Amino acid sequence: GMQYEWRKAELIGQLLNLGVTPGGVLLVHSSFRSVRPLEDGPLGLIEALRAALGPGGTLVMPSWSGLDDEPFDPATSPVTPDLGVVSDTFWRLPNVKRSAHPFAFAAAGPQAEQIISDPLPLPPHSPASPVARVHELDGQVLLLGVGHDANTTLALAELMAKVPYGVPRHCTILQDGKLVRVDYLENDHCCERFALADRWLKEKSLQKEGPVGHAFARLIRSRDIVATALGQLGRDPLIFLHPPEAGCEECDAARQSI
Ligand SMILES: CN[C@@H]1[C@@H](O[C@H]2O[C@H](CO)[C@@H](N)[C@H](O)[C@H]2O)O[C@H]2C[C@@H](N)[C@@H](O[C@H]3[C@H](O)[C@@H](O)[C@H](N)C[C@@H]3N)O[C@@H]2[C@@H]1O
Ligand SMILES: [Zn+2]
Repeated sequence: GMQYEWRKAELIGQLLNLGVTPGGVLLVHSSFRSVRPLEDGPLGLIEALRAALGPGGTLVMPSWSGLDDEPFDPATSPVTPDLGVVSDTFWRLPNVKRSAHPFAFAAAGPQAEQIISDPLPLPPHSPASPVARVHELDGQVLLLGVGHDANTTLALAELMAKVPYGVPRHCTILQDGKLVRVDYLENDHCCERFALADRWLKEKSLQKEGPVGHAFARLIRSRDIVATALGQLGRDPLIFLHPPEAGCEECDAARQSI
């Protein structure tokens, strides 16, 4: 309609009033469809995110390609479309370091290469993943117009709880001039039941909520996400799986994989 185009200074306040603190590590997942309109477009969001964190802060965003038969290059490989414009734009700006593997992240800040310097992580969200370095650095996770279905650290908690299901997934890189398929076993599914973490985090007062632009925003500490999901996965490791009653083809495949 005739909606308010948020300026940079107000976005900073919105970020500060949400819990974003300067000097920290902030991993954000965004759906710009819910943020818009902004006065400066998707760049205006990125500019505010780094303006609130300050120079001593480090902004981290997903930056993987999502393609399994195409090799990855941090200089050209576009972000998968499901990650949004903000993700696809952030890694192209000056001084934004990027991982050199298909499941790459993008980071900018004094701790950037502390986060993205690992080689190909198998599984994609293992320890020694960018998402695990955010955990190790006590970073924050900012859900930006997206639910916990996009919360990547939730998958890190799965492997940290030694979850039984492992489904065969693959990617490809360039080894000495030629392709090669790299087969691994990932712990993915529909990820719909990741929304269960909303009640888990909220009941423990671990999740900050509020507006960032027009989007609904969820801010949770990375270590608080892992810890919360650990205790819940320690109660039932299959709690993120759809029951066979629901007839979810994705989860039923993970279930059959012990
Ligand atoms: C094509 N690569 C992948 C595909 O694997 C494929 O495997 C077979 C061959 O390889 C194909 N025949 C089959 O069509 C397809 O299933 O499975 C899906 C599973 C879905 N949860 C999501 O994963 C998530 C990732 O697992 C997660 O690491 C990341 N955060 C983002 C994605 N949402 O996107 C991937 C991606 O689309
Ligand atoms: Zn499912």
